[PDB]
Amino acid sequence: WYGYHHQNEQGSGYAADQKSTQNAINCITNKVNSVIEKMNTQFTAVGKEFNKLEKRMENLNKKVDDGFLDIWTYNAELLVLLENERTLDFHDSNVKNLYEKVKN
Amino acid sequence: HPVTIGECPKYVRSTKLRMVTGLRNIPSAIAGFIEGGWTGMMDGWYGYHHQNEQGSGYAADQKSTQNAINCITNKVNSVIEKMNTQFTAVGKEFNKLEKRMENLNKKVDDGFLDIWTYNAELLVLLENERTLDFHDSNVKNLYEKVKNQLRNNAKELGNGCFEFYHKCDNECMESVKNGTYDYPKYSEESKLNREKI
Amino acid sequence: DTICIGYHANNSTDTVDTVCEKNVTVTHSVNLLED
Amino acid sequence: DIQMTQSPSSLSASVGDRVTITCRASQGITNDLRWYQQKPGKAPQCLISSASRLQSGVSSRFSGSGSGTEFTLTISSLQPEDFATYYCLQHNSYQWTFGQGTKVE
Amino acid sequence: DIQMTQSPSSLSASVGDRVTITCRASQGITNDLRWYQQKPGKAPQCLISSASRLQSGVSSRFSGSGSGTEFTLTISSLQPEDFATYYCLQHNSYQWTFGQGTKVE
Amino acid sequence: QVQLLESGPGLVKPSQTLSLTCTVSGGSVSRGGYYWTWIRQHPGKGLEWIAYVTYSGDTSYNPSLRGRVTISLETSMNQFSLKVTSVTVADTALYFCARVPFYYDTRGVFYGNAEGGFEIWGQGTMAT
Amino acid sequence: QVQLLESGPGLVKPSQTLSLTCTVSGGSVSRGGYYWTWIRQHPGKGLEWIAYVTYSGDTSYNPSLRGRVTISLETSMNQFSLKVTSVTVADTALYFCARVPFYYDTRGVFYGNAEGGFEIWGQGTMAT
Ligand SMILES: *[C@@H]1O[C@H](CO)[C@@H](O)[C@H](O)[C@H]1NC(C)=O
Ligand SMILES: *[C@@H]1O[C@H](CO)[C@@H](O)[C@H](O)[C@H]1NC(C)=O
Ligand SMILES: *[C@@H]1O[C@H](CO)[C@@H](O)[C@H](O)[C@H]1NC(C)=O
Repeated sequence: WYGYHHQNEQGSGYAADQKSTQNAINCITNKVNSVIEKMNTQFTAVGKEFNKLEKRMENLNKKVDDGFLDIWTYNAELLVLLENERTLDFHDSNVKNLYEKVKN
Repeated sequence: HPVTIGECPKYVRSTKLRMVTGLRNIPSAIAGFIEGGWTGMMDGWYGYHHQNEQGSGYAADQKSTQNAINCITNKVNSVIEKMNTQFTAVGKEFNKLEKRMENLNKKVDDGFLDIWTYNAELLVLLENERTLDFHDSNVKNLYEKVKNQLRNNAKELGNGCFEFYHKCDNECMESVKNGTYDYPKYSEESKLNREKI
Repeated sequence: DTICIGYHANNSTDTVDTVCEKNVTVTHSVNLLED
Repeated sequence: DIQMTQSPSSLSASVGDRVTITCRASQGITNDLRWYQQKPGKAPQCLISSASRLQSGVSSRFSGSGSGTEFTLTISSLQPEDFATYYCLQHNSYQWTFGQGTKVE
Repeated sequence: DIQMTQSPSSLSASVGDRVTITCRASQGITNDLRWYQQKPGKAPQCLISSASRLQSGVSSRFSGSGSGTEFTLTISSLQPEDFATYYCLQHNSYQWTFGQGTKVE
Repeated sequence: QVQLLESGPGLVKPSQTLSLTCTVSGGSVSRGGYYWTWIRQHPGKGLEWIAYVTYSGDTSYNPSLRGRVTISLETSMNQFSLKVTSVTVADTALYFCARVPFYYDTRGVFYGNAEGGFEIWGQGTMAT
Repeated sequence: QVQLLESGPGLVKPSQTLSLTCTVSGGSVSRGGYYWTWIRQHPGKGLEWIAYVTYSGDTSYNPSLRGRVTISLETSMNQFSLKVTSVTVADTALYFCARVPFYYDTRGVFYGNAEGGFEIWGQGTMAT
């Protein structure tokens, strides 16, 4: 992901920085692992049935089932969007900190 | 346990939940923030180490440490304030012919507490990242302030440090540390020492 | 004649969880959880 | 030597009144003023630190404001336990100067 | 030429025992060591890469630690299928040198 | 529960040495982020600042008392002391030791305890 | 399911050319991030590294075998080859070809697939 291109008397070629790419892989794998691990959506196995004189508990059950699924959908989409933004800034800072290392 | 009455903390399914209220602990010819942190710095989070004719010592920057404390306290206060987990006081019982309502009550009790566990853990880890980046930006904005004050009077050694071309006393070192520094006074001596080097 | 910009470090072993990094040793931390 | 001028040096009010104690600075004190309060036969305690911020164990009746040379300490309602001499201490400089002291009565 | 010293070159243990294979480096190998397991009549496979991290398909009994010159490979409990020659390979330099091999028995 | 307790002579002759010490109990004096300060008060007069000391080593004094007094930090015995030379009539005062923190911290994000950020004072000793 | 298949001569005279090839099946050899490595093992002895190649173009060879061997990357036919010149008594060995990845990647954040980050090996061919 990050590296160098040198031009001198002997030759020219691209050389990758394996250490910064490995540390970037070390955060990106942990970001994907945290996004997978942190979601605790509970599984629905059967689906409940109700008769004609239990409309209030039927509407409450659909309210719970369509509220929890919307909350976890929002949580998954927001976590993926925020960590996408943090990844896209992390890579830019990883190139800039490499440029600053070569400058120093 | 989730069932609590009285003035009680909110329940999460967390084993560890710690907020960063400090910098990364990176210990260690005293060089600046590129090499690492200073063990002998104790009176603050951010500061300076001067070496000149009169003496050498560490001096913490109290203003930047105070502003860092001002944001970190508000981060922990907003973590406490934004959690609105509702307290369970009794726990409901159901008979043998109310299994659908029992499973609905267990689904609500095991859904809300999972959601608030996720919310508390996510807020702690996100503001741990924000704290650890905020401290790095606060050291870098201090380095940039000393660079913008010193200009061409100072030779950077890399490693978060400046070597003055001219000669400074404690009052000058103390002047860069304070926000007042006289750049055109030492300009000619910096020009003479820059031409020799 | 040198001045330097550094920061705080001590003997603290408080470990925190960052998203991309685990068990980060920090100088100061607060506990939010009663166990 | 940053000198503190604190006025009024003698003050008298009843229970429920509102007073304002002003401490003035020679040089520029940038939010580095501490407000003190010693009740007779008692060690002094800090009420306001950094010229606006209430200390812990101090009631919300006391308030502080101001920047630079001029600072104010306002007590919203005097109680009978608010019979004390009030001091202002600067710590902008490395030489700290206390005020002369305002004794409410 | 970074020359690799691996001890003990002949090892014998029973089922359930714990052994430790140590590979030593001439120069400084900064977390660039690969641990190999060559079972007779079989191509070698990697157990530990970057001197501490387990590979995929490799059980959690194997573990690696060390930095710089000294590295350790610890098997927590020897099974009968853990009969192989163990090698240490460095790839910090552009010339790679294997260890001479420790055959457990 | 950090408390600052003072031990004084109580009776010194003119042109002598006033040895005052302030013992910190319930906490460490070897903690950075505090001004270990000495405040005197003349009888029937106002508060006067004398000196401070930090664990780093910073030391300051009053301009009226630069050469006469000295302040020391006894790290091993958990106390700090003030020694006044050439004691006169104006040196007879009510002496207070204090722990003035560097930062306003009600949470202990720097201090580590909620009670670290607190300004505590000695009860006072009288020298004549 | 990327597999490495080796074809060797099996019988060469001394002072001749030992041409080996390692055919990559189930994947591409024209993917960056791998060392396409050649490892030999003398019979009744240990492993000895010979050379590697990378789709970038870098090649590294053993200091005992700098001028003798050469390693090439055949991009079009999906294979990489090793050619050994001046074959001697010490050149008979069990030759393995390997794909040593650059990075430890268990999820395919760089590699793109979970099986990209894997170190696969050829089963081995014998030259005499
Ligand atoms: C410090 O700053 C103040 C005001 O910002 C200025 O008057 C003073 O000269 C500066 N330097 C010293 C050594 O006090
Ligand atoms: C650091 O040292 C101090 C010195 O007394 C000690 O009290 C404290 O427990 C130490 N902290 C750790 C994490 O070891
Ligand atoms: C972090 O520390 C805990 C306990 O100390 C341990 O179980 C865990 O494996 C550590 N994780 C890493 C990535 O080191």
